[PDB]
Amino acid sequence: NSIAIPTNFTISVTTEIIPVSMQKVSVDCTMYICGDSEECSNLLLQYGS
Amino acid sequence: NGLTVLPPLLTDEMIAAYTSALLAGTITAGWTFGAGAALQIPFAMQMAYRFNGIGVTQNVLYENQKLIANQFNKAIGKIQDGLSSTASALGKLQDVVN
Amino acid sequence: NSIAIPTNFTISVTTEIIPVSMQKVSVDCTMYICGDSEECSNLLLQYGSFCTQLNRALHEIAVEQDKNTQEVFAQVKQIYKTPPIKDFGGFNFSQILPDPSKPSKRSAIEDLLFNKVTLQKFNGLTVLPPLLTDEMIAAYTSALLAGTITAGWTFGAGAALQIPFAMQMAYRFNGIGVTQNVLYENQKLIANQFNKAIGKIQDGLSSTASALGKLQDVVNQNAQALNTLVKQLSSNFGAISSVLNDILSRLDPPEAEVQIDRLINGRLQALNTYVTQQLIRAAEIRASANLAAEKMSECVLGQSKRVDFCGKGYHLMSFPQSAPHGVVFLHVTYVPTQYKNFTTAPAICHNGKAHFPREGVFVSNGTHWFVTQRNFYEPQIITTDNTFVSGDCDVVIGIVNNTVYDPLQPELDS
Amino acid sequence: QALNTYVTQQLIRAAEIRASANLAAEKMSECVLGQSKRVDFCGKGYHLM
Amino acid sequence: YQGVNCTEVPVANVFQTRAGCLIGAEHVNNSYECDIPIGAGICASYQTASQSIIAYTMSLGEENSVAYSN
Ligand SMILES: *[C@@H]1O[C@H](CO)[C@@H](O[C@@H]2O[C@H](CO)[C@@H](O[C@@H]3O[C@H](CO[C@H]4O[C@H](CO)[C@@H](O)[C@H](O)[C@@H]4O)[C@@H](O)[C@H](O[C@H]4O[C@H](CO)[C@@H](O)[C@H](O)[C@@H]4O)[C@@H]3O)[C@H](O)[C@H]2NC(C)=O)[C@H](O)[C@H]1NC(C)=O
Ligand SMILES: *[C@@H]1O[C@H](CO)[C@@H](O[C@@H]2O[C@H](CO)[C@@H](O[C@@H]3O[C@H](CO[C@H]4O[C@H](CO)[C@@H](O)[C@H](O)[C@@H]4O)[C@@H](O)[C@H](O[C@H]4O[C@H](CO)[C@@H](O)[C@H](O)[C@@H]4O)[C@@H]3O)[C@H](O)[C@H]2NC(C)=O)[C@H](O)[C@H]1NC(C)=O
Ligand SMILES: *[C@@H]1O[C@H](CO)[C@@H](O[C@@H]2O[C@H](CO)[C@@H](O[C@@H]3O[C@H](CO[C@H]4O[C@H](CO)[C@@H](O)[C@H](O)[C@@H]4O)[C@@H](O)[C@H](O[C@H]4O[C@H](CO)[C@@H](O)[C@H](O)[C@@H]4O)[C@@H]3O)[C@H](O)[C@H]2NC(C)=O)[C@H](O)[C@H]1NC(C)=O
Ligand SMILES: *[C@@H]1O[C@H](CO)[C@@H](O[C@@H]2O[C@H](CO)[C@@H](O[C@@H]3O[C@H](CO[C@H]4O[C@H](CO)[C@@H](O)[C@H](O)[C@@H]4O)[C@@H](O)[C@H](O[C@H]4O[C@H](CO)[C@@H](O)[C@H](O)[C@@H]4O)[C@@H]3O)[C@H](O)[C@H]2NC(C)=O)[C@H](O)[C@H]1NC(C)=O
Ligand SMILES: *[C@@H]1O[C@H](CO)[C@@H](O[C@@H]2O[C@H](CO)[C@@H](O[C@@H]3O[C@H](CO[C@H]4O[C@H](CO)[C@@H](O)[C@H](O)[C@@H]4O)[C@@H](O)[C@H](O[C@H]4O[C@H](CO)[C@@H](O)[C@H](O)[C@@H]4O)[C@@H]3O)[C@H](O)[C@H]2NC(C)=O)[C@H](O)[C@H]1NC(C)=O
Ligand SMILES: *[C@@H]1O[C@H](CO)[C@@H](O[C@@H]2O[C@H](CO)[C@@H](O)[C@H](O)[C@H]2NC(C)=O)[C@H](O)[C@H]1NC(C)=O
Ligand SMILES: *[C@@H]1O[C@H](CO)[C@@H](O[C@@H]2O[C@H](CO)[C@@H](O)[C@H](O)[C@H]2NC(C)=O)[C@H](O)[C@H]1NC(C)=O
Ligand SMILES: *[C@@H]1O[C@H](CO)[C@@H](O[C@@H]2O[C@H](CO)[C@@H](O)[C@H](O)[C@H]2NC(C)=O)[C@H](O)[C@H]1NC(C)=O
Ligand SMILES: *[C@@H]1O[C@H](CO)[C@@H](O[C@@H]2O[C@H](CO)[C@@H](O)[C@H](O)[C@H]2NC(C)=O)[C@H](O)[C@H]1NC(C)=O
Ligand SMILES: *[C@@H]1O[C@H](CO)[C@@H](O[C@@H]2O[C@H](CO)[C@@H](O)[C@H](O)[C@H]2NC(C)=O)[C@H](O)[C@H]1NC(C)=O
Ligand SMILES: *[C@@H]1O[C@H](CO)[C@@H](O)[C@H](O)[C@H]1NC(C)=O
Repeated sequence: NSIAIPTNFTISVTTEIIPVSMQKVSVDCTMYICGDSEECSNLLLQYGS
Repeated sequence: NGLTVLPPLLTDEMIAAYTSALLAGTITAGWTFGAGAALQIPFAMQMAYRFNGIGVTQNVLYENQKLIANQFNKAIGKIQDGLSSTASALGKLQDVVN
Repeated sequence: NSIAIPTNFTISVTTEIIPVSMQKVSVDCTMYICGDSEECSNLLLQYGSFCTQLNRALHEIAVEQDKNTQEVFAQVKQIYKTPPIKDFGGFNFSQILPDPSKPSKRSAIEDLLFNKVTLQKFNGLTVLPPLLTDEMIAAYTSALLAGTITAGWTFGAGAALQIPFAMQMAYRFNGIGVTQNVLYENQKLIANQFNKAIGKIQDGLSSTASALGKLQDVVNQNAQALNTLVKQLSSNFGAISSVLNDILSRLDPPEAEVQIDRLINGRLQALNTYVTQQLIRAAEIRASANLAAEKMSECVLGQSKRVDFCGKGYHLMSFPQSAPHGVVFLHVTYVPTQYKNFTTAPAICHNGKAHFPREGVFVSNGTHWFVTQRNFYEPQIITTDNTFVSGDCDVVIGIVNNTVYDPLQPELDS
Repeated sequence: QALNTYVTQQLIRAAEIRASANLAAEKMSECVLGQSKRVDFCGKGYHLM
Repeated sequence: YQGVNCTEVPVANVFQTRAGCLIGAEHVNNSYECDIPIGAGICASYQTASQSIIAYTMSLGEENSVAYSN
């Protein structure tokens, strides 16, 4: 037959951090593999798309 | 090597402007906000109305307003100091970059 | 000391489209790589058990699709039939209930939706049909909608009896913060606005074509993936030709083995890439289906207090409609329109005590002071039945001085 | 092979970031523009602002 | 046999369903709850009368009716 009841209060402020986006990257496929070379470029066309 | 990084569509100033507009509208318009025809609603009335949503009557706020404001200001200052000292708060944002 | 209170309202209806499932595809591993050739087939056995892994992954995706559909649509196992009397207090439900005069038991809006989404075997690629046909999906949706409309808040509890619709509307008005008398005194206007909004949505669907881009994107991506997989079958990969029959009919086995090995490696890489990207896309679709199931159970079968979870405004009702590989929701909301200015105060001081409102705000139109509710203007006299007392008149900032009336003195006098 | 590995892992990481962004949007709409009754969705205690 | 025509099925109690050719099951027209899914709304189960497997169209549930009033 007991109960506890508060007689005061306090105001509390906390924080929270959430990621939203990341960095945008574009890559040249042929320049990475066969950078400035015609023999490599012609060999690359055999692999399709 | 053929690798390029290209910029985002919205600059940081635009993001800050969106956030500022959102915060100012929330503070000034209260529960009206996006409904239009906005008029300045007193802040203490908003605080009382949100006190009512917890299970506490409005007279508690209207009789302890000054103490409540003091505690709020102290908490904000404490958060500012904690950010100014500690460096490992933003590990969540640092991990993605790494 | 100012406050704005609406003096009117409007009923708003919006839509929302969510993907649920995607196409089921089965692939024969050996037929794709070494279609009708024995030397290639015998060379393939040296690579172990790649084909079994690929087949298993595709089969798991195919099963997950049917699981998604079953989770979204087959929530309630009771079938409710269309009411024979179309009397709902003036609300028109003809454009969203099944059409009894058509072979396909679809509503008009479902028929409009199913006409806006458009639209290699001997390479070992096969597409197999879903478990639930479109008629079954439509039947589930129709039963759900009819049961929600007729049974009100009883629904799944059994022993269902026709609850009048206006009673449901009043009960859901009460959950926003507006009293029932507003609905019971503006019923005809509310019904007119509802019917006009439904007609507007029908016209908007009949004119615009880019409404279902969300559902079109999935089809486009899957078709593009399959097209790329098929086109990768004409590449050379450094061999003399891209045909197994040619090289078998021209060369001897000792070097045919080397060049067939090159071709085999290329085809294996193509299949691996296709399967991996399909796996990732399936994960994304599953997340979307989970969202759709939560939306159905929280918006169609009850009221939601979460802000902006069921459209813009205060949520009243929502109705589901079926779409190809997806679902469409129709959210009904409450929007205050016409605002007016008043002066307000936090408390009233009458005879040395402070009075606060039990509900609502103290409002003044220049001379008199009343008390209303926040979402609709309905002034009334400040009495001792609208307020409660706490403390004296020296702690509240901004207290007024007048004046609280007692509804008992005229009775005691007489 | 190197390019393939890079692209695949980027795809998976993008999916995770998208889930986080969806959580952030829900948090904004449910905690900044209204009061939330969900326990511990907006910090510890009873939510005010 | 998935996606096949029984007339003629050279790769093969014979029934043509929307999912292919089914061999070894008896067709009925009483609907029940799905036990083993075949596809395109067809379901199969074995029960008493021994070793007999049947194929039927799926059922969506028990019908419910309410009294209409105002
Ligand atoms: C419910 O909880 C609240 C919240 O804590 C409490 O009530 C307040 O309790 C705080 C202590 O936690 C009290 O603050 C202290 O008050 C002392 C007495 O106040 C007099 O002196 C100050 C001096 O500036 C005057 O401004 C004030 O008007 C009073 O005349 C002060 O001695 C304390 O000041 C000292 O410490 C502070 C740092 O804490 C320094 O900045 C000062 O310079 C000084 O050194 C301090 O101000 C506060 O007074 C209480 N207010 C009330 C209204 O009660 C209780 O725990 C509880 N209240 C209940 C149950 O009623
Ligand atoms: C609550 O709101 C009030 C206004 O309503 C703010 O009060 C002012 O806040 C500003 C910003 O902090 C204070 O400006 C500061 O002035 C300092 C110098 O003057 C103070 O210090 C001398 C003692 O050296 C006192 O004699 C004098 O009276 C002032 O108290 C500057 O040094 C500060 O700059 C430093 O801090 C900033 C932080 O942003 C750094 O960026 C700087 O590089 C530098 O290190 C600052 O400019 C102003 O004094 C306050 N007014 C009063 C009357 O005190 C409260 O700040 C605000 N509180 C919260 C928690 O929001
Ligand atoms: C709260 O908001 C509501 C909602 O708008 C408003 O109250 C109603 O507002 C509508 C318009 O928004 C009013 O409708 C108009 O009423 C005019 C006068 O009504 C008489 O004439 C019509 C003619 O059919 C009779 O049916 C009616 O019984 C009245 O005798 C009409 O001139 C208007 O009709 C014309 O325009 C419509 C298209 O809008 C055409 O179809 C017609 O043929 C005709 O050319 C129109 O009907 C309505 O009267 C308002 N009152 C109601 C519904 O009771 C207010 O803004 C506001 N109400 C408040 C504050 O009380
Ligand atoms: C609210 O509920 C009521 C019933 O309670 C519905 O009223 C009936 O709705 C049907 C369906 O739209 C109407 O049937 C239509 O009849 C047209 C021909 O008659 C109308 O037009 C002539 C003038 O040309 C008038 O003289 C005559 O009185 C009628 O008003 C047909 O042409 C229609 O078919 C066309 O539209 C359909 C749309 O589904 C197309 O599929 C067809 O191919 C064709 O293009 C249509 O059959 C009926 O007339 C309405 N009754 C009355 C009394 O008007 C409301 O429609 C309903 N409203 C909402 C918003 O739910
Ligand atoms: C809301 O309503 C409350 C109560 O109805 C008002 O509070 C009263 O305001 C009046 C003024 O309008 C006050 O009357 C004045 O009181 C002065 C102070 O004396 C009183 O207070 C002291 C405190 O120590 C007591 O000891 C003393 O016994 C009194 O009770 C008097 O000096 C004034 O008299 C002078 O001015 C009048 C003007 O007519 C002259 O006729 C006199 O001859 C004399 O020169 C005056 O009587 C009254 O005290 C307030 N009551 C309380 C309880 O504070 C608020 O003003 C009202 N607010 C608004 C916005 O309307
Ligand atoms: C809300 O509208 C009222 C009009 O009902 C505005 O009252 C005007 O107030 C200005 C001074 O602020 C006066 O010059 C006008 O004469 C008033 N108009 C009337 C019709 O009385 C009130 O200003 C508006 N609220 C706010 C915050 O400006
Ligand atoms: C707006 O204020 C006016 C006073 O300027 C109120 O007019 C009186 O209101 C009382 C009770 O409401 C009536 O008994 C009087 O007959 C009214 N006087 C006149 C000249 O009309 C009016 O009621 C207030 N209205 C609202 C909605 O607050
Ligand atoms: C596969 O079998 C179906 C039977 O369900 C065939 O459809 C009918 O076939 C008969 C003769 O086999 C034709 O006379 C009908 O015109 C066909 N109907 C339709 C709507 O096409 C179907 O032709 C068979 N497919 C193949 C490739 O034999
Ligand atoms: C249930 O299936 C039986 C098949 O055993 C149906 O009986 C045949 O029905 C077709 C038309 O659907 C007739 O052309 C045959 O002559 C019937 N055969 C016999 C032996 O009667 C029966 O009609 C089906 N039930 C229903 C309601 O369609
Ligand atoms: C709900 O139950 C009541 C009785 O508890 C039903 O009242 C019956 O009404 C029919 C006529 O519609 C009478 O023939 C019966 O005699 C009534 N029953 C009794 C016990 O008097 C009532 O119809 C039921 N609700 C609905 C919608 O049918
Ligand atoms: C139901 O009662 C309403 C009045 O409340 C009446 O207008 C309507 O015609 C009645 N309908 C039936 C089917 O009894």
